[PDB]
Amino acid sequence: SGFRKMAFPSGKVEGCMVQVTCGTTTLNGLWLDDVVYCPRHVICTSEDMLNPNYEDLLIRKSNHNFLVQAGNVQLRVIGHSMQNCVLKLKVDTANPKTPKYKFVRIQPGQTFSVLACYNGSPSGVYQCAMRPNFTIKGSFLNGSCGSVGFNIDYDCVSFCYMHHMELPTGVHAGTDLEGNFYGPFVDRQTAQAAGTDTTITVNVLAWLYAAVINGDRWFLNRFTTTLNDFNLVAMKYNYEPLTQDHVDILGPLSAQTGIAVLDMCASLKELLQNGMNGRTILGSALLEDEFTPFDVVRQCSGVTFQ
Amino acid sequence: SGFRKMAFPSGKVEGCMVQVTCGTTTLNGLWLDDVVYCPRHVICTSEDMLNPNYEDLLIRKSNHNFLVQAGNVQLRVIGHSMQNCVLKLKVDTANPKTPKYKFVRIQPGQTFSVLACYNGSPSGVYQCAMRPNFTIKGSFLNGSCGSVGFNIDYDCVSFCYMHHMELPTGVHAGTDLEGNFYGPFVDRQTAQAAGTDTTITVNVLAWLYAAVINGDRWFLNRFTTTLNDFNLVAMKYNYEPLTQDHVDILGPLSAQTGIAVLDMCASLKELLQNGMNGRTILGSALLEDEFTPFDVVRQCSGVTFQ
Ligand SMILES: *[C@H](O)[C@H](C[C@@H]1CCNC1=O)NC(=O)[C@H](CC(C)(C)C)NC(=O)[C@@H](NC(=O)OCc1ccccc1)[C@@H](C)OC(C)(C)C
Ligand SMILES: *[C@H](O)[C@H](C[C@@H]1CCNC1=O)NC(=O)[C@H](CC(C)(C)C)NC(=O)[C@@H](NC(=O)OCc1ccccc1)[C@@H](C)OC(C)(C)C
Repeated sequence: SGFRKMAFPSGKVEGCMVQVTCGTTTLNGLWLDDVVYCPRHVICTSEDMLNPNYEDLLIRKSNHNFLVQAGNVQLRVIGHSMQNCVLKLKVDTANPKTPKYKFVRIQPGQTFSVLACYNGSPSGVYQCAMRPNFTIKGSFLNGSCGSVGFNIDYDCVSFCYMHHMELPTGVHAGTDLEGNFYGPFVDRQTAQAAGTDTTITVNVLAWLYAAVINGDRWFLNRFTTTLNDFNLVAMKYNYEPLTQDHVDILGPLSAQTGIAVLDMCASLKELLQNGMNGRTILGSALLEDEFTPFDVVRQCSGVTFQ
Repeated sequence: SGFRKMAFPSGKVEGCMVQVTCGTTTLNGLWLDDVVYCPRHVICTSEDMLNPNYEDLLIRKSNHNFLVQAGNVQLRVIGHSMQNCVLKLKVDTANPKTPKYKFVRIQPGQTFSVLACYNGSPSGVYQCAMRPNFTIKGSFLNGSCGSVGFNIDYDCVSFCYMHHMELPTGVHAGTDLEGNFYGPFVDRQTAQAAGTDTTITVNVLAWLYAAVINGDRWFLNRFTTTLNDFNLVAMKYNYEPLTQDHVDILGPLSAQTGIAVLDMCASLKELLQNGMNGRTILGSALLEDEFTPFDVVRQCSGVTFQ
């Protein structure tokens, strides 16, 4: 038993992580087969970052402007081509460590793991989520750009994120691997604000089942509510409305525990209307929304990967 | 900026993780050079687990009783020898992926990362700490035994933990890599209880500096206390006494911020005597003790590894 914020093993992504240097700019890039994906503001300067027209800047460049480096060994670039906000550098060697992989575009609510890098050398791995406001509460310093988020389903790596920029409230933003930003942010230095966040309700309920599975049960009650009446108190507390499709995915968990989904909504209801009054759930003094219903199953029934 | 519970990249440990099967018992084992380290109750049965005399059980065994398996390929055992609570299986091949490594025995307070495995296939990676009561608040299911905790200092892996058993309050216990249990627990199924936990004070203060570095500052104050007078309120709240050696390691952080260590003790003091009254620090409604003063430096000044 026990329940920790857990991350996918990062071995397979470490094998693709390289250093990309251009001008006076060094960031990280992802090397799959014979292609190296990095963010395109690697071609910018400090003065460029104010309102670049990346199509112009890029057309001046030649191949030899791109110092790519895997470990110490220098990759030879032989092509480039900008797709949305990522650059695609065709080099002269395919990555021997290329794993099974795909590119995906996640929805808000879905979670993933992040391997933070600087100069191509991994530094850490955390697990976080795609906020309702298309931001992520991450941990990034200068040079952290080009690091990726990802899920692993047995042998296959689903890349879903690349890092580009920090917003002034300390939150972060970036794109899928096809270059398209999540949310309405642009890779340039002009003011822009995240937009009010909400609480991912379906993930809170998934987490509350994880609390039940692990012996925590003080928050339960006899009460039951109908979803119409839950969603009017959840709004008030600025939670995502709950769809019948949420209740569907929560069924399995509802039956490993014999607690009706509609009863667990009645407990959360009381938790919001009274708070938590000195106690913790799963060692957290807060309701926790960064665990998906399929996250809970993972950790509580022990799925592995290879 | 930003601040997440972060884990070392697990690539190098994944490369050593193998399956060890004996009798009707399957657990995970660690293969470095030509030696495979697993926990010894892999030789037990269900009835044995009540009061085994591992020296007897082991002397009946032959080499061919140990089904070792790295991926699908069957390692050939050619020797064994029990050192404290770990078995050491000499096989006929050295691990091509053996990294630079060492074995260490951590103190309470120090943290490490955990790569949870089942049947040899990694499942997740989390970061946690060696509680003051020689337990760890981990997340483990059946078959999780033989998984390790570890730190990485540039290129070198310091193994400090192997998994053996869960305690009935949901907490966990295990050994260093030389077989010796942390704390007073034994690998057998007879009753034993963790002992009251405390709060690792030096790590709370390290974390509070991380809060300062990242813009959170509502808990600060003009006040200052002398350490004699701090330690009498910290006791009350069942915190570790603070040594002058703590203040020493906290200096660097004290000066990236111009906050005297002795002033930060005066803020924590008020936080315990009043609680936190609706607000969060670093997105946690709690004071967080699983970040070391050298953890904070890592993440807030971006050290990498290879
Ligand atoms: C690339 O590795 C780098 C990583 C960031 C450094 C620290 N954390 C990071 O996420 N990204 C950038 O430096 C990026 C550069 C581009 C804008 C993508 C070209 N810049 C930022 O992240 C800035 N954010 C920003 O300027 O957004 C627009 C804006 C401007 C003014 C007011 C509000 C919003 C960061 C560095 O600026 C702060 C938001 C931290 C002030
Ligand atoms: C090996 O992989 C396995 C992993 C555990 C299964 C789930 N989580 C784990 O940590 N470890 C064991 O099964 C271990 C077997 C030995 C005792 C090491 C031989 N057993 C336990 O962890 C039990 N704990 C236990 O029996 O401790 C002594 C005890 C006995 C009675 C009352 C209190 C303490 C677990 C399985 O038993 C519970 C504590 C969960 C009831």
